[PDB]
Amino acid sequence: VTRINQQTECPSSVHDLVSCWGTDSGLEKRFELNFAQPVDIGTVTVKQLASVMERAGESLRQNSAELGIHTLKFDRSLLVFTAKQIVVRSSVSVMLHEAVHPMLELMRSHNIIVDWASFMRVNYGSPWDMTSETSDIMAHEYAELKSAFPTGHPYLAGPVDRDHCFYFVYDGIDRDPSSCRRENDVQINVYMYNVQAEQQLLVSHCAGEYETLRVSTHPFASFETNAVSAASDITKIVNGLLKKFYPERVLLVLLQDRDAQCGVMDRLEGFTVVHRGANHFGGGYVFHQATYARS
Amino acid sequence: KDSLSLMAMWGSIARFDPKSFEGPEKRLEVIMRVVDGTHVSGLLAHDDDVWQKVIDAICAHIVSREFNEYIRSYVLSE
Amino acid sequence: XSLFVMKDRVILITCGTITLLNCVPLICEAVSTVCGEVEWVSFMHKNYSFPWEQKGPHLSMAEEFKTLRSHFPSGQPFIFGPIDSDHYFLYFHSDVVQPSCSDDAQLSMTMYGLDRNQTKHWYSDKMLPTGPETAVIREATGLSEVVDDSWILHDLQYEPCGYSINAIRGSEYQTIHITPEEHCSFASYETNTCALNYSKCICGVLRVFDPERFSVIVFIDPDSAVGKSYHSGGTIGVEPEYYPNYEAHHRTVNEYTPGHWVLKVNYVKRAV
Repeated sequence: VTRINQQTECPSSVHDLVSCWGTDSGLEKRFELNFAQPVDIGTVTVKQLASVMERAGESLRQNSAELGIHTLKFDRSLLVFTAKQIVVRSSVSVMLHEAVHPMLELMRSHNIIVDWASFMRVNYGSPWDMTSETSDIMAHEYAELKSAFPTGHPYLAGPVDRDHCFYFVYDGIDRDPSSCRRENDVQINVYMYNVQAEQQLLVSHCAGEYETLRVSTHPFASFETNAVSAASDITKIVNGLLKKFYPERVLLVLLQDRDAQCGVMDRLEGFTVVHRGANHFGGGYVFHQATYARS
Repeated sequence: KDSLSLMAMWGSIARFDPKSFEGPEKRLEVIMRVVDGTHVSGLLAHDDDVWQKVIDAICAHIVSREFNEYIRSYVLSE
Repeated sequence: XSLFVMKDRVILITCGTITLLNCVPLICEAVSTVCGEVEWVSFMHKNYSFPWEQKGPHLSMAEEFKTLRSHFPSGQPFIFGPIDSDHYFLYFHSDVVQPSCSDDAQLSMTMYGLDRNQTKHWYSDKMLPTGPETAVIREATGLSEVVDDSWILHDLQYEPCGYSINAIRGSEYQTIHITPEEHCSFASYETNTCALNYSKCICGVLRVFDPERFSVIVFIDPDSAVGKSYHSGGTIGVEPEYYPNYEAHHRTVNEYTPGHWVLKVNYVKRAV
């Protein structure tokens, strides 16, 4: 291959970089917003949330209203909204990055300040597969995310050529000692690849605390919870999930917030550790990750 | 190009001002096993002729040499 | 750059646009002649400040990955830290058939925005190998402290600017490379010294350069002195308490291969 020097301008924006200088092999995307102040459960309507997701090609199909929780079920995505956060998990065919800016604008119209946000995707393949569109999508996701959060940053936890998580994190949390913004969140994610023999479910026993389960296509199950009770016995709930689903590979992510509620379990039943790691963010919180494979 | 290297480039552009040499380095390390028949001196059995040919493969050259009972040290320049 | 040949390994460090990977076939050959067997290969680099100027497979992490995969198909790549900021790219390959004892140590530092009063001494209108002229530079800048009299050393002052030094003591080595240009100021440091705590070693380097920001990566083997300390809750010298003038911006911990860990931390000067 020949190569010469092309004296070209620098892109003035991330968008120019993607278009001028630049089949999805993921399995799920996740988009989360947190607020500087708790938001009234009913100020952001279901109509307004559904219109945001129309920008990502999703139509509302079902929605329930519980104590401190609003659940919106779409064709390929599940949206949860509490006083503390908005979280939407979707399949990979959903261009979930196209809902970032509209979602932020919706918050803006309601005087809601977003002080923390994340975009996450779990990949089975590598972004360096030139026969797949995985890299062009990630580039677009980065365009909207970095455009919306110039102070945010992307990270890649785990082997780039194996199971791993690519996530973008924006931290604008006010941590001045005079601030009442506390950080004692619980976030536990269990991804189970190739489960044995589709639905989107939410269960909740407390107010604002929930468990969500997604199952869809190769089959895979995706479990999440923010319940404080879950952070006292993770090793128990994962074992219950493995028996129920019996996957070949597992990916765990555990949040250790600034006010710690936490290293990944060193051993899982009938599973060998493929990779272990942790991302310690400057804000004091940590995201622990481990991948496993059946022995 | 790939999305990850695209992100890396945007981070380098934002910190770039035309007013440039690459400081960050590349590091290659190779450790070998020792079989019964391995030379008792290991890789130190080679003379400087062997390592000079290695540096030529990357279009560089040795400038000064210091040896030791444990290590051979070479300074290089483009 | 630097080349370190030991009884059992090679360590090749290069800067600029040197296509480092072209020497792999000759290194594999150097191991075959002496009747050795490759069992561990790592390729690593801090994110390039100007990736668009790199050549060969180094113009993209995908191409570095493609190239290394052609020779070591089982190897695995990693990326530690923010991808659009200070991070490290790592490709690791190993064929360890005989469970061995790993007690090595590796400490690397990448420093940007160097002290301006120090850059004055890294300039010179003439080339100077290890002689009385570079001795003045070491005392004037503080390298005499980092590389004391117990070390064998050879260093080079470049023209118009630039400085490199190697140091060896027993089986330990120590190297520094400096790019004094203000608009792209950078300095590197690496050593394999065994130490329960790297705080004094790091600080000794920070006092020389006092950079606006720096990253430190630490490879911890399971059977090393630092490894025993780390794996028992002990402090190893990279914790934030040891750098009060700096703020930790992001830190990563990874067990890239069973029993072997790597720690990396980015520090930024608070600048009151």
